Amino acid sequence: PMFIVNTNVPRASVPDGFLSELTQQLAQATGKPPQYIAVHVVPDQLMAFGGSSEPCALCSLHSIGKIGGAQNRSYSKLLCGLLAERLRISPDRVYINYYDMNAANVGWNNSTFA
Amino acid sequence: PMFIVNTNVPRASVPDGFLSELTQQLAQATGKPPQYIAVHVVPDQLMAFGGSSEPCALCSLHSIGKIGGAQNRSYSKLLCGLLAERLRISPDRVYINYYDMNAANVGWNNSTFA
Amino acid sequence: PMFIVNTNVPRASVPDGFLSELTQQLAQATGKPPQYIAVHVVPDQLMAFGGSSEPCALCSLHSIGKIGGAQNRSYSKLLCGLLAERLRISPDRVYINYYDMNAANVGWNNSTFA
Ligand SMILES: O=C(O)/C(O)=C\c1ccc(O)cc1
Ligand SMILES: O=C(O)C(=O)Cc1ccc(O)cc1
Ligand SMILES: O=C(O)C(=O)Cc1ccc(O)cc1
Repeated sequence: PMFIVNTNVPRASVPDGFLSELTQQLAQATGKPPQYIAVHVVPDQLMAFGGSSEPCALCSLHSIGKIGGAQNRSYSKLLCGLLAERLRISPDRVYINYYDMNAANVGWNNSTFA
Repeated sequence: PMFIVNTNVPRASVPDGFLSELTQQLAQATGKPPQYIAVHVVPDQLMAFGGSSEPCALCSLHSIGKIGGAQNRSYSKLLCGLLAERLRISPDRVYINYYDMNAANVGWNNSTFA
Repeated sequence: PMFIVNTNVPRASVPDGFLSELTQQLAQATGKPPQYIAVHVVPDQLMAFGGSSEPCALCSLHSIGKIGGAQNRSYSKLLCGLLAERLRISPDRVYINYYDMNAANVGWNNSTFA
């Protein structure tokens, strides 16, 4: 899976080890080995949420499987939780888009996962 | 809804008030309350369009509903017009990707919109 | 088509001419005239892949048509090869997400392609 966080929080406010923590927690939450987890954190962004430039985040989680109604509620609780604790972003200023990819539409290592 | 603009126009050429103007215009166009609209503008990017690095933009608009053939034409007229007037990007050097998201695939405030 | 490369390789490691080379190679690979191809390269990113911060890339290719099982395998070989040769990223540290877009969901020049 792939997890992307775009935020207007400054780079200095992102803890060291945040990328490793995300990797570990996503591995547990999705049941995927950590070897397959990619995480991308984009701070210092020009963003507004509801008209306001208070801290906010726009996120995406792409996976082959492990996406659905109930799992996505679980992931939202986990990820809003981590962003609130570590980046000090309110969970009502977070959107997370979930994408269930087909394996033929994910390239890796000169081929696809199909 | 969420609206993301990626452009090679420098940060200095992005006018004051632009993120608020986009929030207001998108609220008018989509009917959604401004409180739920998120905007993200990414200047200074390394981009080319048709082989040339003249000003250009790559955009996306995600919404739960209010996406479809006729609506998307209207959004394109609106957004290309704003980009041309405020950032001086020609409309024929803009692509906008539209995504109709299922409510169960959008996380917000520790849950999803399902 | 649109091709986006996010990577933790530094800006100075991106060779001169790379955006044009991507444009040319995607035109040949997809069969689309180069006037339609847009490319966006984002270096210097905070990223991890498999828990490691070694060079990696997260990419996406969006097209109207020309997306599918066998075509995506060919694209992956071409694009992993380019990233390996030009940015010295190992192909097993690259993910490429492929998106087949409907013409009604792509805006351009004040309308859509529908
Ligand atoms: O657009 C909406 O219905 C909404 O209120 C929020 C929203 C947020 C993110 C997204 O990708 C789609 C919709
Ligand atoms: O999670 C997996 O199974 C993967 O094969 C890895 C993967 C899934 C979805 C992506 O967009 C990127 C990588
Ligand atoms: O690929 C084509 O046919 C285009 O006309 C250009 C295009 C296709 C898909 C996109 O998401 C953006 C641009």
